[PDB]
Amino acid sequence: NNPLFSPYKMGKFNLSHRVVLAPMTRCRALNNIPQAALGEYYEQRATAGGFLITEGTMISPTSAGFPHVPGIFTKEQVREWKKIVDVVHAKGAVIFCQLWHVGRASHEVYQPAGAAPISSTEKPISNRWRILMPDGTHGIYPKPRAIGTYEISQVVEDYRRSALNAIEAGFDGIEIHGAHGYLIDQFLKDGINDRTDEYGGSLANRCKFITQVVQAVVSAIGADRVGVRVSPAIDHLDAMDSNPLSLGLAVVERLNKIQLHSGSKLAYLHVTQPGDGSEEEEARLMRTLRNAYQGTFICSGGYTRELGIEAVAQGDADLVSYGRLFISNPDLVMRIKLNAPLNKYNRKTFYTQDPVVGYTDYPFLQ
Ligand SMILES: Cc1cc2nc3c(=O)[nH]c(=O)nc-3n(C[C@H](O)[C@H](O)[C@H](O)COP(=O)(O)O)c2cc1C
Repeated sequence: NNPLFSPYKMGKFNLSHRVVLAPMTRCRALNNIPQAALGEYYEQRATAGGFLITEGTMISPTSAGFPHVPGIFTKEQVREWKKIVDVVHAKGAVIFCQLWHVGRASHEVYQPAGAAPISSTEKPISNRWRILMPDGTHGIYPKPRAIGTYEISQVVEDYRRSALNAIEAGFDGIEIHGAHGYLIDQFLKDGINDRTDEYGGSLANRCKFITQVVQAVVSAIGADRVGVRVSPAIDHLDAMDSNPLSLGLAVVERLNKIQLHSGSKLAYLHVTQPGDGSEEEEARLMRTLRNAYQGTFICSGGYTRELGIEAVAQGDADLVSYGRLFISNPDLVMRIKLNAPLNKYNRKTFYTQDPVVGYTDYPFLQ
């Protein structure tokens, strides 16, 4: 009866249901190397024909702003990801790697040689926000270095090489992290991008970086293995746009044009929202971006079982991603299918390093 359990064709991938694991940073990938613990964690959540998105994954030595997040820029990282991808595929699941650059949302402790983080801008995140340090304290975001356009093209190549590494590890595809005030969003949002060259100012200029990143990974691995995540109206790390709907529609137009020029559709567009009870206004934004995009749409942010069912039933979205409920409900798909009670999550262990505690020790349904 439940449309969340109707099958869906995501490009080449035949999904058996519409419940998606949203990407979440958990900081168990010690020294940026995927660990056996990650394999247990993703395997617990994998289902036959279900779609998983990994935690954000570094594309370069300078792309991190969290401790013990995995990378996919070295061959050592590729070898260890392969072991995780294999156990997920042994469950019949489809898995994409999220490619993540934090831009100015970093700190000397996270950068090679303690160098400054990079951004569209030379302005620091304001002291309204604090960065989680490796010792569990909260530190001050430093002044970033505004990069020139050659360096922009080098970052684009980091995305491209990371996408090829993800394919080498056996991932089904990659997702571009263009959300939450990180590097791509620092170019998109006119509340951050103060550039006066061809990457700042107009909507077209502000959309150049995400267009070039998506085009590069499309050319390398094929559009149907590329998803794109954005958040036009999440206020995180001083990310704000004067006209969020207009910015979101401008991004969607770029994606439609990339598809037209390459003769193929992307895997999906993934839009995430605050989702913390603004409900009607947020729902209208989500539906407006979905209606403008020629392809598969994943909605994200505060969805419940009931709101996910409604989203698919009403044609508002094709797939529904869940984040926090998947932390504490490894069998979330099954609980949603059965309408079984959901278990709470322990916020304290979202970002700790233990390979079991708060990570793989949340039980299945009895
Ligand atoms: C601990 C935690 C880590 C997260 N890490 C990421 C991440 O690496 N990349 C990303 O795009 N979103 C990340 N998110 C955001 C989630 O993917 C999701 O969009 C958000 O939690 C809202 O969905 P929900 O209400 O279902 O939890 C994270 C969220 C949490 C709580």
